[PDB]
Amino acid sequence: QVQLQQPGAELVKPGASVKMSCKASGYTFTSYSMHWVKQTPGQGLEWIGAIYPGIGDTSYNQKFKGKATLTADKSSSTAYMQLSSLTSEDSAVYYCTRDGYPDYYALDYWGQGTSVTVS
Amino acid sequence: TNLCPFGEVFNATRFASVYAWNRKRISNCVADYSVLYNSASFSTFKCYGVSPTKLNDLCFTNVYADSFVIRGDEVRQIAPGQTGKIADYNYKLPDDFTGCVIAWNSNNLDSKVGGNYNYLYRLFRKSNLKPFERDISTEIYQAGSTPCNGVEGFNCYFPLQSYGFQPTNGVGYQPYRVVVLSFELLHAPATVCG
Amino acid sequence: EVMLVESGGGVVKPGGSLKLSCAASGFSFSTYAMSWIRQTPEKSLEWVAAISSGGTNTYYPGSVKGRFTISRDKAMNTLYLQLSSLRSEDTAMYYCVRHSGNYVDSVMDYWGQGTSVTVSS
Amino acid sequence: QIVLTQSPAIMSASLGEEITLTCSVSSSVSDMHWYQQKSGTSPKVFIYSTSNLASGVPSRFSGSGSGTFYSLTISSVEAEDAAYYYCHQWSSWTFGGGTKLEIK
Amino acid sequence: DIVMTQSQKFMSTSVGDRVSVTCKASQNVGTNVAWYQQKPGQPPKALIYSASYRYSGVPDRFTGSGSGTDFTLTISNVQSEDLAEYFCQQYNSYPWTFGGGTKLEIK
Ligand SMILES: *[C@@H]1O[C@H](CO)[C@@H](O)[C@H](O)[C@H]1NC(C)=O
Repeated sequence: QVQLQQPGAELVKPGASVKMSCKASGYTFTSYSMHWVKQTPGQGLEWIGAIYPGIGDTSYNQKFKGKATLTADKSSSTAYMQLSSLTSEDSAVYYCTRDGYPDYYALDYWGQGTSVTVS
Repeated sequence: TNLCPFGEVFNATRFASVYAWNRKRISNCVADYSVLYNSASFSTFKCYGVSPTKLNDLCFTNVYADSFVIRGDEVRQIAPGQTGKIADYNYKLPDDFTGCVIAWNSNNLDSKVGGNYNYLYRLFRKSNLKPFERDISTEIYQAGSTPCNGVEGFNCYFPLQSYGFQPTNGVGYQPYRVVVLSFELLHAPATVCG
Repeated sequence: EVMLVESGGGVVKPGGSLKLSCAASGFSFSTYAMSWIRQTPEKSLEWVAAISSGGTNTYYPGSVKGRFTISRDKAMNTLYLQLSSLRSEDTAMYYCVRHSGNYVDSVMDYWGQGTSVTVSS
Repeated sequence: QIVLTQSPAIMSASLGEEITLTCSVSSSVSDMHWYQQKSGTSPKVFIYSTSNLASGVPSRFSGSGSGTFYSLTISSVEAEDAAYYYCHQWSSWTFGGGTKLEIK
Repeated sequence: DIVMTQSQKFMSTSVGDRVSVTCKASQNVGTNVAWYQQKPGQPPKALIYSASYRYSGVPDRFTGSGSGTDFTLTISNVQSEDLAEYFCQQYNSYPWTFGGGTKLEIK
């Protein structure tokens, strides 16, 4: 039983910055890298980036370089993403996913997704 | 009497990294195990199937000394059964051991003011080791779905990380030199008797 | 039962000396590793010196290495800490601590009463 | 080197309720010991090897953890459990912060 | 970067038939492809990895095929659960780029 849980929806005013939390249970948190994806009826799905909680190595997409930052911690047991330079365009539903490389290759377990609407 | 070499595996000039431990095969001796047990220098002398006082009267046909260097707090993982980052990936002892694990503090010889960056240890591996199977493989470990292709950018970490051995680390991060003796019984005449 | 009391802490001058003694009684003294621990007025505990069971090992931190010397006397059953070159940062209480094992490895079973060191004037 | 951090520096629990103390390590350590010190008294050991209640402490405390995270949890905080609780291990040279607990 | 552009966007088949959705990769992404299913209001469920396998908890009609430059998800004998939005991502090199997606409605 593995579950990644997240809040439901966040209300934010434009220009500010918001943070999202994704906490998982049922596995060793520090060994499976956490990926972030962003969905919207416009561009389908996009890959925000990924964080390795054990070490701290981060990787970001070209499009979201500098516009979002990912962090995590061992004792926290939750990945965090803060959104730099919010605009009304970035209103979308953000999913938190797990890699799981050893036993299963791609993103196998997904969070419930938080819908952020900048207005 | 032709005593063993215990003056070139115990008080050497430099030991070996724990990921590539030094295995020295001792044979054709009249060994003196009671010099070790009554030296008051070692902080850990744990015999795991042999009576340490009855050591001096019993022949064996081969001894193996496995020398390396770890942290003080990681000496616990050199017992049969315990697991960690040393017993899992670097040096694994079987749970039928018949030997004696020896260790002492070595902060005077294995520490530099800026730090000794020469004592490595294997931080990443596919699966756990099996007894006495060293692994000198300095190739990249892949912890992600993307194939690695042999470049160490992201989720492609170098498997070996270096101990940072400063003279001010704690009595539990200072470098402890471990010498593990393991005895053998091959169906052949006995050499190491004492 | 087991009990440890210290003596020798008082008022000294900067760059001076002092000798804190710890008279243990209630157990065989030469089979337990022992230590001194100072607690500053900020209520922050700080390992400051440790000696093994026999006496062939002493471990000092980076702050005091070269100024504090720990010592053991099995016959008289005492434990000494000789201070030297006391800065003004050493104003603190000093506790005699008896580890449980025969090395600095194990927990700190019994803590002595303690003695105050004040380094000024 | 190792730094031991305890958060927060003060907690307040009402009687009979359950509290929890945390000790986070800069790097990996095997075990961790928990000592208790009341105001005007030399400290006392409570837990050794992260889970063993000392001989004298009430049987209501508990603790466990691993790696870089250890925890001491009091099930039924009473008036007597008002003191400083320091976490220390072999590999530090300095005790933890110490969460001064006072009953609410 | 790489982009997996699914050939078509809308399909429409009735329950009890077969439908195959393709997904073409621009570069040589090898056999490192994965498929996802998602219905509105839920996270994309994982269905297939390495372009031919099956995650734990999926029927046997979710057949995966293809390799190299083109891959296919074939749903034989469409049934009450095979009506959703299907995505195809590659992960042969960072960054991972999902596919456009396709939809299935009853004919
Ligand atoms: C190692 O050499 C030192 C040199 O003084 C000696 O005292 C010690 O006994 C030697 N140890 C062994 C095990 O030979």
